[PDB]
Amino acid sequence: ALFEPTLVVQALKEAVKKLNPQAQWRNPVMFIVWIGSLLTTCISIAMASGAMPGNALFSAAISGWLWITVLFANFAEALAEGRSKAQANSLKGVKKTAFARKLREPKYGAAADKVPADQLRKGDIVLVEAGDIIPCDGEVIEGGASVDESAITGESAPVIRESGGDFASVTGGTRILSDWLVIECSVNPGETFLDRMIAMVEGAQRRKTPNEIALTILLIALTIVFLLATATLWPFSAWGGNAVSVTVLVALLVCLIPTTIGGLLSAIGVAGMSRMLGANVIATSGRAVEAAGDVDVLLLDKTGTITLGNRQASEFIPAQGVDEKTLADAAQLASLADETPEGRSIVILAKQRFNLRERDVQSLHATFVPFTAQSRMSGINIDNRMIRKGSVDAIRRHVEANGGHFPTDVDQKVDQVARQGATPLVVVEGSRVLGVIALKDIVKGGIKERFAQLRKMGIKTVMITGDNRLTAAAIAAEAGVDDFLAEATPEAKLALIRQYQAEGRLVAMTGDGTNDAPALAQADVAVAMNSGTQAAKEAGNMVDLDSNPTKLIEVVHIGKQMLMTRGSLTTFSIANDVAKYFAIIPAAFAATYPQLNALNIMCLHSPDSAILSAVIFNALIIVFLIPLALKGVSYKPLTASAMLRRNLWIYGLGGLLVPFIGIKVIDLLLTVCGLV
Amino acid sequence: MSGLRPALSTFIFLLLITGGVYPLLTTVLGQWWFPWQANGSLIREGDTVRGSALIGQNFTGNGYFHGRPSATAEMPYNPQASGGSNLAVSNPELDKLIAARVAALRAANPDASASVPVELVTASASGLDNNITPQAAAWQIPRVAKARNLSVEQLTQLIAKYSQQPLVKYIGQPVVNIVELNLALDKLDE
Amino acid sequence: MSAGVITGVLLVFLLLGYLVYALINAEAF
Amino acid sequence: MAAQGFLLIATFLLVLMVLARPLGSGLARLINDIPLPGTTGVERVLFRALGVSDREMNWKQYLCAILGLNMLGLAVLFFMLLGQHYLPLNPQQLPGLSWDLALNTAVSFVTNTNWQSYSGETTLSYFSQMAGLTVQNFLSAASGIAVIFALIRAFTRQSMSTLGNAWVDLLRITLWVLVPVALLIALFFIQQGALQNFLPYQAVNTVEGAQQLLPMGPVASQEAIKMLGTNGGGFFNANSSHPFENPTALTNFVQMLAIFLIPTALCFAFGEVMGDRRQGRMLLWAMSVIFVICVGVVMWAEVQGNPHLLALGTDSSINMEGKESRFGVLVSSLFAVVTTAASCGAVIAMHDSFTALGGMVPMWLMQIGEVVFGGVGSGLYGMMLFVLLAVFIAGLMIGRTPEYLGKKIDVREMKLTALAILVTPTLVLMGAALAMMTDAGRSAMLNPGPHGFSEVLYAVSSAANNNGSAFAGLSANSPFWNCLLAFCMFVGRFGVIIPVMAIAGSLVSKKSQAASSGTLPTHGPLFVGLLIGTVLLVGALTFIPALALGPVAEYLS
Ligand SMILES: CCCCCCCCCCCCCCCCCC(=O)OC[C@H](COP(=O)([O-])OCC(O)COP(=O)([O-])OC[C@@H](COC(=O)CCCCCCCCCCCCCCCCC)OC(=O)CCCCCCCCCCCCCCCCC)OC(=O)CCCCCCCCCCCCCCCCC
Ligand SMILES: CCCCCCCCCCCCCCCCCC(=O)OC[C@H](COP(=O)([O-])OCC(O)COP(=O)([O-])OC[C@@H](COC(=O)CCCCCCCCCCCCCCCCC)OC(=O)CCCCCCCCCCCCCCCCC)OC(=O)CCCCCCCCCCCCCCCCC
Ligand code: VO4
Ligand SMILES: [K+]
Ligand SMILES: [K+]
Ligand SMILES: [K+]
Ligand SMILES: [K+]
Ligand SMILES: [K+]
Ligand SMILES: [K+]
Ligand SMILES: [K+]
Ligand SMILES: [K+]
Ligand SMILES: [K+]
Repeated sequence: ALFEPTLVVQALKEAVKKLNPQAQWRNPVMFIVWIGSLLTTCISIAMASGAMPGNALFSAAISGWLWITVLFANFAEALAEGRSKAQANSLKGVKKTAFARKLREPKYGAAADKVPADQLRKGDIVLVEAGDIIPCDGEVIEGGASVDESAITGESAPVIRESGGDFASVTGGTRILSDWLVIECSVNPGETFLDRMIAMVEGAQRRKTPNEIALTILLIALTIVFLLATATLWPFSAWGGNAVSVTVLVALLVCLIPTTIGGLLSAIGVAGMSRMLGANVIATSGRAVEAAGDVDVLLLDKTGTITLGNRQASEFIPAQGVDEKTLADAAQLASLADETPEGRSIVILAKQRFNLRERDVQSLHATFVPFTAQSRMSGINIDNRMIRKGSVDAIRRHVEANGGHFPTDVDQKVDQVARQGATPLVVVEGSRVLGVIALKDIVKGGIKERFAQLRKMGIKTVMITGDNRLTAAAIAAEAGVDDFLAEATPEAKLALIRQYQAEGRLVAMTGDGTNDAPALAQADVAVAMNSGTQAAKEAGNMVDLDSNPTKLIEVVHIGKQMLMTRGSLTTFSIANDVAKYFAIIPAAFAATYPQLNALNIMCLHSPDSAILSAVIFNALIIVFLIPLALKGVSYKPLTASAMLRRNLWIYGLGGLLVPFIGIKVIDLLLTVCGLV
Repeated sequence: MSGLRPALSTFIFLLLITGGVYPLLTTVLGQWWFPWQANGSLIREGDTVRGSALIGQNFTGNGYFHGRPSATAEMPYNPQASGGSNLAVSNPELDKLIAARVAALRAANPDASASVPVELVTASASGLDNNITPQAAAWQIPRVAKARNLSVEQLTQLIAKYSQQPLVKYIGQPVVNIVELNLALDKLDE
Repeated sequence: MSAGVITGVLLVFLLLGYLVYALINAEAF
Repeated sequence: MAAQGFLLIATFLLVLMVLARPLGSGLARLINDIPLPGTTGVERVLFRALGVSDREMNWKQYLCAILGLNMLGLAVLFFMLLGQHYLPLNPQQLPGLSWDLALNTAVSFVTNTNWQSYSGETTLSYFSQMAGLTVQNFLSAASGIAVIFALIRAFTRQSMSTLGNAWVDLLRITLWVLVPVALLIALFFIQQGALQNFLPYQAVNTVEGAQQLLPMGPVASQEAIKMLGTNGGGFFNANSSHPFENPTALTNFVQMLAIFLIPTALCFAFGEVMGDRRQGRMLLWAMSVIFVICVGVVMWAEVQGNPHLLALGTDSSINMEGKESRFGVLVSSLFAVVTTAASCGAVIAMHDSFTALGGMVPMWLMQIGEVVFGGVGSGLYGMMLFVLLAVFIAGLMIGRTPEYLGKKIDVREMKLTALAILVTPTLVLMGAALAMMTDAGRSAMLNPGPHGFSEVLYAVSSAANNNGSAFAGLSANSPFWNCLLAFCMFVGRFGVIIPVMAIAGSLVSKKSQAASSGTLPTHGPLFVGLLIGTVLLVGALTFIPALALGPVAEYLS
């Protein structure tokens, strides 16, 4: 939902006010900042009243900027949680106050209840019409309709739900476009998919990840040494004749402790979970996402699918005398039964070229043939036409089986498509071929370049296909995978997982979830494809909504991006304190030891201006690093040492250098404004 | 009471070894191999000691080579109280003491150079310093020569006789043993 | 030594104790 | 001057490396549990006689063994110091020590700190100096090397639950490393002018007719293990400026080599036991770079010494105040940095008479954790804690869960690493704060201005970091000072030893994965610079305000 839009920024500035200590003591660094802010505000009120002599305006400005720092730290977490919950609120925008219709008999034509009751128990029978909303998750008893799964996929695409097979599984939040279905209720409200996604977006940082725990341990230790130095600085400076003012002490304490990473840690975690959920990968917690960054080998899965999912439809090619609209309609109608990402991408190309959208099921009287691994086909028999879609050799065997011969007009087209390298698919309708379609690569750099980058980063890639060795070698050569496994059994898969886990590696595997359940249980990071959500998310093995075998690449990249964002902002927060010392120490000891003005390498105006500039920079660096925490770090896939060198050059030297420039320009603004 | 017996056993064994075998063997080997070095480097004639060869004494006479200042307790060159004056650079007491030592050295050496050596005006780390550099010892040649009625070449060759140097010039400094030089000056009066 | 000094000392002691307790129990924080 | 200093540093590092390579191999053999050649059989019958036998025990029993031996030694030394006038070898008829002085001396000699608040030559008898202090000089060094042996064994072993026999480790270390090397060093010192007699104090007829009472006693036996174990507990009030302890530049060079012998050999042994010598070379390169930079800075600050000497009528401006004339200002600066970074209390120059800039870097090397060639393992595990912090930061910076030598690091190990990092600056800061809020702590002061606060900070850093080097102008013989310093040494030893052994017990039970292309290389110039940067940066962000109020203020003035 863009970056910082005013329709939600103000709505979460209403929610920044978590300033009560009951919601602040869970974060120790900002509870320290909150305690220091309260102390400085109380002593500034005392100074203004006349309890002790002092400026009573510089201290008030210091307290106000400390409160502004706490507000900015809460604002980062508020933006992260709002961006996490925005898509769930949009899902609940059509779910709340919706027309839910419930029947009285399981058959069609029965009396219907016009009451939107959300207390539907097991065995409850509901019916929906065209342009309606499903009440909850369930199984379709009978019927056939075009359902748009946009509410849970994030992109609009029609699917077919019908009785029989694996197509009798419809969820709640998605709308129904074309026809009527009757649905038996399968789960109680409370464990449904929409409630589980709501609990995902509101159950942020309930179970803290071990990386966040250890980083919190580091931040607590840094806060402890900084608090010890700042607190013991008062008896050290009392020997010089006059003591350091405690407002200066609290300001130096807040400027020293890592408030940047200390305020942006929860923002990093929630934004990383939002990036996970925006890629249509659903995990119970961030522990598996972080463990995906620790893996040394990736085990892919392309049984039941064509290619690795990186190739998707881009263009439609008529053969001869065939309308492109008719060819796209036939391909879309054949790819309704194809749940594989290529079969979905045919529908995306058809709707982006002609906007077919809604179809009709009962008037067609069509029987759907689901996609199978052994046939590599996805067809549909509408009345009598044998509409089928599959690979070129599969269609060649199909026309060798039937009486119609394969025409020789499309040999030039299939050779041309192979010449640009896209894999070709052929649609056949009874005995004729109306066109050959191309599946262009989606990755801009190339899937071979992506796998080479992952090999450079130290993660091996293993592609399991369950096919012949002639096809497997070609698929591995076109994809760029390091090694391939063919004719795979679950026992051999488990043996491969164990022998890769034995030699000091962590194995991440995608799979079906039901057909690959022991392998996914043995693997440390598990992703399920084409799996039932209610019977999958309770067991684990993180749900992939697109069923794309290459989603593990994005999961690994997002987890590593989270880890690198945390490390880079920790390095920035630690490195800022050198310039914080160079700004505050001559300002703090300007009267106790007046010879200490030689350490003022920056030509700052007054000690009050220097301390105020340091506090203003500490407040403003959090806002200046909100976009970096929300979007992650723009990391380049290289080796480990080269990545460490590049990140050190960007962030450690940056946090060494730019606080000097920031404090100097803030003091320049203060001098030209005349505040000091 | 479980591991108490091996703990007490190894503690008693290590205590008796490291406190009554290693020092006993070290003492026996030292007294066997290096007498006059394990016994204090004492200078003996007539069965009467006149000082160790390493310690150094407070020389205030006109005919003797003055050592570094000491600033020990209850006595200038007190071997019972080691440790020099722990006066920092910023301490004005150190500046007062150094100014007094410079004035006293310029009064004692009127025919020498006006720039006194640093070792003769700054107190050592321990007050029991028997060593000065050959430059600082050669700075005070004319006063000792006038007091002892000897010659500059004779004092220079005596200093070069009683000057010891390290194996390489950077692990230390060339030094002059003050005590045996002053007993040599006493022996040269006959 | 003084009332303000001893209140500052006890406040620093409570802050250090809270941070030490947060470091020991870091999963709950 | 600069060329002579560079030659001195280069030859010191060269002789140190070529001396500590075979001792590194021998210490690696001691870690790997293979007995030394020619020692087995005798070692077997000695272990059977002592009843230690074969007790392969875990980290809890190892830590209980170390703490039990340390408390037994503390009780024995405390009662010996209280009852030293009821014991033989007391020719001066010295009385028994007071309760505070005896407690402070016992804690400082058991916790490998070796703080001499008294004057030993007029405080201690020969039997006390030989049987409590030398025995604790052996025992604290053996305990530190045994703890770092346990840490190296924990990093090496795969999925075990035990850590080796602590008594076997202590007996092997003391019998085959600490005794014969110090015997050779002591006999070299007796070949030079050091003392190994037991005679009463010699009355001296001074040439002018004055009287001198030379303290003559078993000096070289205590001096050798003082230098070898990085103890720093001198026989006399002068720690190593006294000519009966350091009579020759050759003696001082052997002293410096003995000070750095055990840390360099322990790093070499670590690199040999884990099978990758580049891992030990990483630590050696980091310590060597920081050490060379600190020696050069202190050498320059001491060459450009007192600026008032030129105005007061001196030909040279070198800070020869509080420095022995047998040694150069360069040699005094080098020895200052060597013992001050190596957790050794020995001084050949008075550190209180140093320049402000030349005394800032010593107390900074103290306050960073005494990790630059520090201690007999006592700073090696501190460097290991800094390596754990550095691999945590670098693993997060590259995007992987952190691991050192293939062993993953988790919440418990990071908690204990953070606590072990936290223990000693906490002790420094609250000890100095308690010292500077009390007239009993501010009445021990000798130099006015910020140098007095520098003295207080140096003394509390000596107690907490187990160094024992003293800004000797402080009169730390008060009961309050003795109790505060004893508390600081006790916590700074046994609140760092305990979490290191807890990390060892948490790391024995982990598999070490094989290194891959994505595995972070923990050697090379990048990781050496990263370790140097994180040690320097942690020390700076902890201790810039104290140095600014002390030595920086004294420098500027
Ligand atoms: C004045 C220059 C300032 C810097 C001095 C640099 C000194 C060494 C330079 C070498 C670095 C470049 C080599 C690239 C190869 C890459 C492989 C690698 O990492 O190995 C490196 C290099 C080579 O080891 P290797 O042969 O690959 O090891 C395989 C062995 O099987 C395993 O056995 P091992 O590792 O235990 O022992 C190896 C040994 C086999 O054992 C023996 O045969 C016994 C000999 C003992 C070891 C040798 C003595 C080392 C003394 C070093 C210090 C002396 C001078 C220091 C100057 C201080 C003043 C600035 O083989 C050798 O003889 C080593 C050859 C190289 C040492 C040269 C001798 C000293 C001359 C100094 C000038 C050289 C300048 C070259 C370029 C400068 C680059 C910055 O290792 C070393 O550095 C020496 C090993 C022992 C010391 C451990 C490290 C301590 C740190 C060194 C001191 C640094 C001073 C502080 C820096 C100042 C900046 C502020
Ligand atoms: C603030 C952050 C901003 C900057 C950070 C990033 C800086 C990186 C500089 C990048 C520029 C060049 C890029 C191209 C690299 C190609 C060179 C190469 O082959 O790789 C070498 C190296 C990669 O190391 P590696 O891959 O881990 O090595 C594993 C090897 O398998 C095993 O390697 P090996 O052991 O076989 O070594 C062979 C060879 C490898 O190199 C070569 O092939 C030689 C030809 C290329 C020369 C480059 C390296 C040679 C020595 C470095 C000189 C350091 C001076 C500084 C200049 C920086 C630019 C080089 O090296 C030697 O010849 C020497 C052998 C002895 C090994 C140890 C020597 C220690 C070096 C002296 C101390 C290090 C710096 C101390 C200052 C501390 C900073 C506070 O890349 C570098 O150039 C790194 C230089 C390190 C200098 C600065 C490091 C600062 C790190 C951050 C400090 C702040 C901490 C933050 C904490 C905050 C949170 C608490
Ligand atoms: O693609 V599979 O890992 O189910 O053989
Ligand atoms: K820390
Ligand atoms: K900061
Ligand atoms: K020590
Ligand atoms: K000492
Ligand atoms: K520290
Ligand atoms: K430390
Ligand atoms: K320490
Ligand atoms: K220690
Ligand atoms: K710290």
